[PDB]
Amino acid sequence: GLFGAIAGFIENGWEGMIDGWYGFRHQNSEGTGQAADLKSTQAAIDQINGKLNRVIEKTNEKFHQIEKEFSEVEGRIQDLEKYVEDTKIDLWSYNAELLVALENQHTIDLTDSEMNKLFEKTRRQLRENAEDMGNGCFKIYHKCDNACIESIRNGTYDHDVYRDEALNNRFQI
Amino acid sequence: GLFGAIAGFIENGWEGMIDGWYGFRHQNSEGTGQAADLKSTQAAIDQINGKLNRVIEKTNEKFHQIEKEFSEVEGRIQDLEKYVEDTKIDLWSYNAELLVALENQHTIDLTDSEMNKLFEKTRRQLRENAEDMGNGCFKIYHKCDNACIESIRNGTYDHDVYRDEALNNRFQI
Amino acid sequence: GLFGAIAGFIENGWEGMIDGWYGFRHQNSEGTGQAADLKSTQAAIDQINGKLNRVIEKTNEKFHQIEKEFSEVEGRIQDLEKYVEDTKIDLWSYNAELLVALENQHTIDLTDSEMNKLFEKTRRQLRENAEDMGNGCFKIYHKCDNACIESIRNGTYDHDVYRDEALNNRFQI
Amino acid sequence: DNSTATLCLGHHAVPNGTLVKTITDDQIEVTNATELVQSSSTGKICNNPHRILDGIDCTLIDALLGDPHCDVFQNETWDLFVERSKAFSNCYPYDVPDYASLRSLVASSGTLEFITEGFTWTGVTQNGGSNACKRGPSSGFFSRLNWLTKSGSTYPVLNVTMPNNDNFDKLYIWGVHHPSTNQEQTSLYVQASGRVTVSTRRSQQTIIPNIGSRPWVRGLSSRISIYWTIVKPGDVLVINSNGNLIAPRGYFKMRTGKSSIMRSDAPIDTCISECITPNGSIPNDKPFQNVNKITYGACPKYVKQNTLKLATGMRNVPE
Amino acid sequence: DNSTATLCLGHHAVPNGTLVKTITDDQIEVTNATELVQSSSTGKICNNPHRILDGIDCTLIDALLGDPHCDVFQNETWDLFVERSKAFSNCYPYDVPDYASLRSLVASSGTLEFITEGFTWTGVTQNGGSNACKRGPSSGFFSRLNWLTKSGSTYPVLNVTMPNNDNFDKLYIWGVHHPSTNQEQTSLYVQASGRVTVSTRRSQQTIIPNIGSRPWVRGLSSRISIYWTIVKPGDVLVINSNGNLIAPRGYFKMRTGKSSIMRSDAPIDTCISECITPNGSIPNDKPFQNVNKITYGACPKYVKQNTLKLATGMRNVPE
Amino acid sequence: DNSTATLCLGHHAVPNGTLVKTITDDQIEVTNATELVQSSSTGKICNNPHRILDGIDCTLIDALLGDPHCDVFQNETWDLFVERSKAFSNCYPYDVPDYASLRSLVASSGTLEFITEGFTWTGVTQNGGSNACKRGPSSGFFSRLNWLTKSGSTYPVLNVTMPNNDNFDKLYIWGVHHPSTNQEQTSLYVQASGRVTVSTRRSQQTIIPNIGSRPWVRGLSSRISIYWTIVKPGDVLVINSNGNLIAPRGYFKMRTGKSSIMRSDAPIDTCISECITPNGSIPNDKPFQNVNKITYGACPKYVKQNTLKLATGMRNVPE
Ligand SMILES: *[C@@H]1O[C@H](CO[C@@H]2O[C@@H](C)[C@@H](O)[C@@H](O)[C@@H]2O)[C@@H](O[C@@H]2O[C@H](CO)[C@@H](O[C@@H]3O[C@H](CO[C@H]4O[C@H](CO)[C@@H](O)[C@H](O)[C@@H]4O[C@@H]4O[C@H](CO)[C@@H](O[C@@H]5O[C@H](CO)[C@H](O)[C@H](O)[C@H]5O)[C@H](O)[C@H]4NC(C)=O)[C@@H](O)[C@H](O[C@H]4O[C@H](CO)[C@@H](O)[C@H](O)[C@@H]4O[C@@H]4O[C@H](CO)[C@@H](O)[C@H](O)[C@H]4NC(C)=O)[C@@H]3O)[C@H](O)[C@H]2NC(C)=O)[C@H](O)[C@H]1NC(C)=O
Ligand SMILES: *[C@@H]1O[C@H](CO[C@@H]2O[C@@H](C)[C@@H](O)[C@@H](O)[C@@H]2O)[C@@H](O[C@@H]2O[C@H](CO)[C@@H](O[C@@H]3O[C@H](CO[C@H]4O[C@H](CO)[C@@H](O)[C@H](O)[C@@H]4O[C@@H]4O[C@H](CO)[C@@H](O[C@@H]5O[C@H](CO)[C@H](O)[C@H](O)[C@H]5O)[C@H](O)[C@H]4NC(C)=O)[C@@H](O)[C@H](O[C@H]4O[C@H](CO)[C@@H](O)[C@H](O)[C@@H]4O[C@@H]4O[C@H](CO)[C@@H](O)[C@H](O)[C@H]4NC(C)=O)[C@@H]3O)[C@H](O)[C@H]2NC(C)=O)[C@H](O)[C@H]1NC(C)=O
Ligand SMILES: *[C@@H]1O[C@H](CO[C@@H]2O[C@@H](C)[C@@H](O)[C@@H](O)[C@@H]2O)[C@@H](O[C@@H]2O[C@H](CO)[C@@H](O[C@@H]3O[C@H](CO[C@H]4O[C@H](CO)[C@@H](O)[C@H](O)[C@@H]4O[C@@H]4O[C@H](CO)[C@@H](O[C@@H]5O[C@H](CO)[C@H](O)[C@H](O)[C@H]5O)[C@H](O)[C@H]4NC(C)=O)[C@@H](O)[C@H](O[C@H]4O[C@H](CO)[C@@H](O)[C@H](O)[C@@H]4O[C@@H]4O[C@H](CO)[C@@H](O)[C@H](O)[C@H]4NC(C)=O)[C@@H]3O)[C@H](O)[C@H]2NC(C)=O)[C@H](O)[C@H]1NC(C)=O
Ligand SMILES: *[C@@H]1O[C@H](CO)[C@@H](O[C@@H]2O[C@H](CO)[C@@H](O[C@@H]3O[C@H](CO[C@H]4O[C@H](CO)[C@@H](O)[C@H](O)[C@@H]4O)[C@@H](O)[C@H](O)[C@@H]3O)[C@H](O)[C@H]2NC(C)=O)[C@H](O)[C@H]1NC(C)=O
Ligand SMILES: *[C@@H]1O[C@H](CO)[C@@H](O[C@@H]2O[C@H](CO)[C@@H](O[C@@H]3O[C@H](CO[C@H]4O[C@H](CO)[C@@H](O)[C@H](O)[C@@H]4O)[C@@H](O)[C@H](O)[C@@H]3O)[C@H](O)[C@H]2NC(C)=O)[C@H](O)[C@H]1NC(C)=O
Ligand SMILES: *[C@@H]1O[C@H](CO)[C@@H](O[C@@H]2O[C@H](CO)[C@@H](O)[C@H](O)[C@H]2NC(C)=O)[C@H](O)[C@H]1NC(C)=O
Ligand SMILES: *[C@@H]1O[C@H](CO)[C@@H](O[C@@H]2O[C@H](CO)[C@@H](O)[C@H](O)[C@H]2NC(C)=O)[C@H](O)[C@H]1NC(C)=O
Ligand SMILES: *[C@@H]1O[C@H](CO)[C@@H](O[C@@H]2O[C@H](CO)[C@@H](O)[C@H](O)[C@H]2NC(C)=O)[C@H](O)[C@H]1NC(C)=O
Ligand SMILES: *[C@@H]1O[C@H](CO)[C@@H](O)[C@H](O)[C@H]1NC(C)=O
Ligand SMILES: *[C@@H]1O[C@H](CO)[C@@H](O)[C@H](O)[C@H]1NC(C)=O
Ligand SMILES: *[C@@H]1O[C@H](CO)[C@@H](O)[C@H](O)[C@H]1NC(C)=O
Ligand SMILES: *[C@@H]1O[C@H](CO)[C@@H](O)[C@H](O)[C@H]1NC(C)=O
Repeated sequence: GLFGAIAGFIENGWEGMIDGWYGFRHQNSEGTGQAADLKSTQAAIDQINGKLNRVIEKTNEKFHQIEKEFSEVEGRIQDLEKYVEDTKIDLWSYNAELLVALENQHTIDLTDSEMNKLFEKTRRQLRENAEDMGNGCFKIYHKCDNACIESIRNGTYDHDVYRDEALNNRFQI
Repeated sequence: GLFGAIAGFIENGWEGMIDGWYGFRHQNSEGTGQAADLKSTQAAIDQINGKLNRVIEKTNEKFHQIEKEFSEVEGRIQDLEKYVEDTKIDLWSYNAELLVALENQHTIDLTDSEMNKLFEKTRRQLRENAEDMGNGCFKIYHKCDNACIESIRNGTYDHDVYRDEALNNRFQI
Repeated sequence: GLFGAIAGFIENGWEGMIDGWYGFRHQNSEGTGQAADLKSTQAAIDQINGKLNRVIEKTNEKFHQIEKEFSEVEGRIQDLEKYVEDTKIDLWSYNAELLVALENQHTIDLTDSEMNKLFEKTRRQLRENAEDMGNGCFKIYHKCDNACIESIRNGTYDHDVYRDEALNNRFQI
Repeated sequence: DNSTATLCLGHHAVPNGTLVKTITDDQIEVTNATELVQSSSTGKICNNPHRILDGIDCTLIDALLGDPHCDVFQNETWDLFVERSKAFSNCYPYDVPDYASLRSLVASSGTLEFITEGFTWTGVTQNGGSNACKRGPSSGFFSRLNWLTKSGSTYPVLNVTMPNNDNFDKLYIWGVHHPSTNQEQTSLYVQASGRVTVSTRRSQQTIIPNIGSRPWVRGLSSRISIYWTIVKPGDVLVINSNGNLIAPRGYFKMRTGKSSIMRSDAPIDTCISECITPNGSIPNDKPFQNVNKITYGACPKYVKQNTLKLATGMRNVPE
Repeated sequence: DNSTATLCLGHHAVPNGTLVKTITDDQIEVTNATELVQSSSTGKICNNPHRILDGIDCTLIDALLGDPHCDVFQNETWDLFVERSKAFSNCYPYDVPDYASLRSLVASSGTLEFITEGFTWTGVTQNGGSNACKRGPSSGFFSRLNWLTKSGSTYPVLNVTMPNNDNFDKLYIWGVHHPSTNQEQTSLYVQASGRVTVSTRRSQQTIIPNIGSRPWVRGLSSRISIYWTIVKPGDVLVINSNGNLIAPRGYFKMRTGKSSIMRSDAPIDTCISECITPNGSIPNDKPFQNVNKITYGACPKYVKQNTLKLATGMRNVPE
Repeated sequence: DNSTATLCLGHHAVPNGTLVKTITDDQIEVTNATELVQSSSTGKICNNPHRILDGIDCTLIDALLGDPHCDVFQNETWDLFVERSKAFSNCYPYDVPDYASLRSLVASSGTLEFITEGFTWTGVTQNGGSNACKRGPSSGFFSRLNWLTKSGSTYPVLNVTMPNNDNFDKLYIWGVHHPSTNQEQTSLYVQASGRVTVSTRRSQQTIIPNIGSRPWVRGLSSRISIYWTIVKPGDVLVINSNGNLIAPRGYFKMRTGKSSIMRSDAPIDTCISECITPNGSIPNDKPFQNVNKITYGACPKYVKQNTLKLATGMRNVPE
């Protein structure tokens, strides 16, 4: 994936996470959490839904066409009927093959992106109070209980409250 | 957009900004500014133009073709003429439909990227003298008049000059 | 490229770098180094290989087709034979044009991405011991000989060892 | 009070997972996919929403002409006419120059309404029957055709007209007799060399009959060749003949519609399925199909591939 | 003395904006777009850059043969022949087996240059006219055709040759007469059963005439069938006939052009439009068009959709 | 003791580089690419892996019928039949109504196996020859054809059957003679007006001969028209004639195969190339090809472009 999150700096997925597509495993003083993020999961779902609907969109409708099977041998006109039918099937076959190839490549990059968006959104939300470990986890340099973790999750984290404490914890010799 | 800038961490656009595609709204001690960035705008316009030309590039040119309308009922040969015409129109209709879909999706991610490029370019230019608020704005932790803001805009911002002042302003208890 | 690395914040490539696609030019106290990164180069080679193979993948095979050249003038049936052949060739010609257009756009973005992946991976590795200059170079704010540079290169860099010295070097008035 | 905290971000993986084709990857595993190629069928044709006519043991041509065992199909109408493989002809032996075209053009018309017109056949005997085409107790002929023999011993030069004074097109189906022996030729038609001309104002066609033995088809060496002439509104149909003419009783109406014909042995069922294939009705929820290139209705595009997975989830990276 | 500063980055939005189709989105608003489908026409055909020939009230076929009112078209040349629906025929009643092919192959030739060759018709009367085909004061015939009747009361077996000793192809247009009555048949041709053979060294074709009534077309029940034979450089044309022969006066030249024909009633104007359609000329600035599948010149591809917006700006996110 | 360090990240550039088309760029330089359009040929046709048959100076039709110089091709078999332009005919002058179709269906058969069937011709002379068709010392005829003249001075009405009691399809190739003069017509066939009917139980065709001059081809004005009839397993072949019949000696076998025919003058070589083109064999390592639209075997798609570079490296940005 073009963003190197899924199968990138995040080494693996979480077979435990049933509640959604993207989320948070945490570790603090008061224990352990694990919740799925709705806003990023939804985004990834609507877009894939949206693109599934585009592909499933009712393609056209024919009725009386040419005959496509023959019991007898006729030569020229029949030759032309078969060649028309064959090149038609070939071009559709290439369209179908190329469609999924493109779509799938994109679906992959779409989801990789959505994972990166959730990361950079959280990174900015934390400001100076945390550091990127490299593996998709931060180290929050302050006291951050389940109620604190929650505030990050629901988007309502105030970095000023913790700044003095975290900033100070981050620079010690 | 794959980069989450436009319609992402930048909540909305600026109907005011007539002078260009990407730019800077600011707020300092000496008042208010607002200018558009040329390099990023140009980049986005050239590529969109570059791709417009590709699409408008004169396709093929026929002359004597088959007949496509018939006053009489003729059966088999006419069935073949019509079917050939219909499958051709369908395969072109798909190509046209899939073209804009691919092109449009790209055009969006392209502009999203160009936005993101400008952001990261500015982020690197500021080094330690600023912080990302999350909404596509920085807090420049030093004194930065219209002449200072300008230097960022035109790419000639010297972070050393301000580092000691900003660095010191950033870590106070 | 969508990521703004190659032909972006890295102003030029390195005609010297024969050993690989991506890599490191360094400058420390003990001298000068230059190596190519295997993992990112491989990722970028396997993908381009992976897609070359998809494209070269045996397309179909015909045998007895229609005739495509005529010494006599015949009218209707021949008109239909030629038009079938001509429109077939055109749809293939468009597929071939649009294929490389998409493929090439992607190959470019893919390699731009792989460059960006290597960059952010290094950024994360260094943690607090370095700063982004803007041109794809870090200033490592501590002492970092050839053995130290190597540790970054092979992924086994310990930021704790150097943090105190670097962190301290980074903030002096 | 002195400690930190860890916050990890991540995505989900699955135990199973699905291989999928990408642009750079032949096969690669994702969280989930859906099949884009429809590759199975119910095995039978739904009676909806199309108007289906099961030809049972009649071909559209036999039904058209009026083969006695096809008498049920008089004036019938269809969206799809289904021809079964067990179909047999049991009338006078026949053949159609461009059989294919007649079968096609009538298929598309999607109607067998026959309007009987008062043609006058001066000085020739009508309603010629035959043991090779039984009608109940006695013998007969095609219902939409009039077999003309001679009067006393005189078969005059037939000169008849029928102008199209309506606003629709007319379809006339008429024939030419080819006797086995010169002995037979004269007994029915007098002149040992017959001739049939049928014409409009725009075009014509003259058929000269050809005496000689064909192989035994229903105890007969003789044949009837079937021909068709369409008459536009305001045009006229002229029929000439000094012998061997199989007269039309009138015309068939023509419709420009969405109707057609299909060879299939699939049963017919009570259900609704927009897309029909000779293998049975198929669902059209997918863009592509691998069942049969021959289709009727709003169908998926026929494609060579039997499977084609569209990723509906992220890349799957397991523990 | 101490304070900070704020620098925001952003993009522009618009008050209006355009809905657009994407890969994940049926409709989604962007800053601006352009139409990729050309869906309107001027209504008239520009006289440039193509050489247009207005048939007015003449079909190409009538102009070819030399219907008196189509005499203006002698030796004419075109890139596009425009056929109007107000076109009539006002010569001897006729039909063409494969009219379509003739009309086509002549269209592609893009020329009506006729070369008069000294054919010799021994023992037969030439230049037969008719009131159904008036020429100025008296009555006439097709200009590119010779009507052969008999001499005194004898119509010999016509046996003539005309070798193609040139380096280009020759196009020969000839006919066969079908009389109404056996009375008419012998009065012109003696032998009650005529015959026409026309042949090269590579192929041949023999047409036997067919007597009988057709419907009144310009007061006549008789018809003329029209046929064509192309003669390669080096080959020879042979013409046999014991009667009913409508002789050629020479040949038409052939060109392998980019020329063609089009049915349309659009007026013709003074302007330059490369792409032509029966609805009139259309500009070719767009890749796709929805006006008409029938086109001439360097044209956009015909497509089923009436509109297809291509995004020329970012996603639009308003305040 | 104060020290820092610098770590730069970069990518490679090349001195040369390659221009490439993109979605947003007409031309743009990358680090490397490969050709996707195969545009040159070896000039010769590899004898593998297909079974190639070089017609030399024989056409498939001449070889079929049995033109004496084409006697080498008896019972022959091909995947590809290569027709050379130096090919001539040196038997009785002939033409084939729908030559193109015959040439094709036999091409696809891929075999010239001929089964001699003991036909019985009562009261007529067989094995008619001609000087326009020399067989070694004396004269002769096509090998797969029997030329029937009269006995003493009588030519009875020929009535023969040949029922297909096998499980494969039969291909019968038979003819009809067109004499120059009525003087010739009677000298061979008695009845001045011959007639040939060939029929199965499904369909039929009668050919009436046409007397008259054609141009001198091998010193002759007469012609033979060639026709074909396929007979399904179970069906019967009937042949009637009161003159002018060119009898079949038996039938050809039929195979539904991958076999075909191609016009080309390329020499044939010892090598293996799956894909064949009239220009010679071409490799198929590329998905597209610009050599020729006419191909045989597993070939790349013919495409209008001579070149189509696919980037195999990053964007090139040099010092
Ligand atoms: C299939 O469809 C066709 C066509 O129908 C059309 O399409 C369908 C889908 C519907 O939409 C329908 O509405 C459309 O019309 C149907 O074909 C009809 O078939 C019936 C019988 O099955 C025919 O009726 C018999 O006609 C005999 C004589 O026919 C005409 O010719 C004589 C000259 O010989 C004239 O003098 C007559 O007047 C008849 O003239 C016809 O009259 C029609 C009605 O006015 C006209 O049709 C109308 O045309 C207009 C256009 O303006 C519209 O289109 C109308 O909708 C349309 O109906 C027609 O043009 C005209 N034809 C001609 C050539 O002039 C009758 O003799 C015979 O009567 C006997 O039987 C009766 C019992 O049923 C009985 O009441 C009578 O007394 C008489 O009895 C006989 O008496 C003698 C005494 O000596 C005895 O010896 C006999 O034994 C005895 N016989 C019997 C049987 O007892 C019939 O009425 C009808 O003509 C025919 N119409 C057409 C147009 O073809 C067909 O029904 C459908 N098939 C099926 C299976 O459903
Ligand atoms: C349309 O084009 C066609 C074809 O032309 C070609 O295409 C065009 C587009 C141009 O590119 C052009 O350059 C091409 O050539 C044109 O068709 C021509 O039409 C004119 C008249 O309109 C014809 O001229 C008349 O010929 C009569 C005799 O016909 C021939 O046959 C007799 C035997 O019976 C011979 O004795 C004659 O010599 C004629 O022979 C022909 O001569 C041609 C000229 O050399 C030859 O053509 C040339 O051929 C070579 C081949 O190598 C090249 O191809 C050249 O390019 C080509 O020009 C031709 O091969 C040859 N044919 C044969 C079979 O041998 C004449 O009798 C008659 O003359 C009368 O009228 C004159 C006044 O106009 C007058 O001056 C004469 O004195 C004479 O007067 C008559 O005299 C009698 C005496 O008894 C009096 O009683 C009468 O009252 C009196 N009559 C009149 C009316 O006053 C004509 O000259 C010409 O033959 C014909 N050519 C071809 C090739 O078909 C046509 O012009 C174009 N149409 C339009 C609307 O523009
Ligand atoms: C091309 O292939 C064709 C077809 O072959 C098939 O396809 C190929 C690919 C192979 O797979 C092959 O196996 C397949 O079979 C070949 O065609 C064959 O050609 C040979 C000779 O080249 C023919 O043999 C001559 O037959 C003469 C008599 O003809 C028949 O009719 C009379 C009545 O008029 C009967 O009485 C005869 O018995 C003959 O009847 C035929 O007999 C065949 C053998 O059984 C039957 O064929 C078989 O059919 C079965 C089906 O059940 C299978 O399909 C088999 O595979 C198939 O072989 C055939 O059905 C049957 N037909 C009928 C109608 O009954 C003979 O007289 C003549 O013999 C003379 O020459 C001999 C020298 O070689 C000599 O030994 C004899 O004694 C005799 O000598 C003559 O004597 C007189 C006496 O007075 C002298 O005056 C003469 O001078 C003297 N002559 C000579 C020359 O010295 C031949 O044997 C054969 O009929 C024919 N078969 C078929 C099926 O068409 C062909 O060979 C291949 N071409 C090439 C170039 O390779
Ligand atoms: C829907 O219906 C379509 C039309 O029927 C299906 O396509 C058809 O599939 C059949 C396969 O059964 C093809 O029929 C032929 O099969 C014979 C093989 O049978 C004989 O040969 C073997 C040799 O191993 C022998 O052992 C046996 O005893 C048999 O005698 C082949 O010889 C033929 O070449 C041919 O393949 C049809 O050709 C095929 N039609 C088309 C147009 O492809 C379709 O697959 C059905 N799909 C579904 C989902 O139901
Ligand atoms: C450019 O020219 C093309 C060729 O003319 C155009 O395509 C054609 O468009 C016409 C539209 O009229 C179609 O013609 C027919 O329309 C009648 C409708 O009239 C009758 O029905 C109504 C019912 O409301 C009734 O009230 C009236 O009294 C009439 O009886 C239909 O009955 C016909 O089925 C038919 O649709 C042509 O079909 C169509 N051509 C083709 C090949 O489909 C094209 O649209 C023009 N484009 C532009 C931009 O000018
Ligand atoms: C011409 O030949 C055919 C076939 O040899 C003869 O028709 C056969 O006649 C017998 C009894 O009359 C039937 O049992 C056969 O079934 C017929 N065979 C076929 C193929 O039709 C016929 O007698 C001959 N005709 C003439 C006029 O001589
Ligand atoms: C055969 O029938 C046709 C058609 O009825 C006759 O032609 C009509 O003749 C009269 C004048 O005698 C014209 O007014 C009509 O318009 C003609 N009808 C048509 C349809 O053209 C013709 O007279 C008959 N011919 C013979 C030889 O008997
Ligand atoms: C009909 O005309 C043709 C052509 O003029 C005559 O055939 C020519 O005959 C001579 C020898 O007699 C040959 O040298 C020529 O080559 C022939 N010409 C062609 C084109 O073949 C033929 O003799 C005439 N036929 C009749 C029956 O009168
Ligand atoms: C977000 O989480 C915090 C901490 O758990 C809590 O105060 C509140 O429920 C949430 N905020 C809002 C606005 O719902
Ligand atoms: C950039 O802006 C600064 C501040 O106004 C000014 O000194 C200078 O004109 C600009 N730099 C360049 C290189 O023009
Ligand atoms: C990484 O580089 C360091 C310094 O050169 C070296 O000690 C070590 O062997 C390398 N690590 C691994 C895992 O190979
Ligand atoms: C192009 O192919 C490879 C892959 O990019 C590259 O190393 C080389 O320079 C080019 N040419 C070759 C292998 O001939």
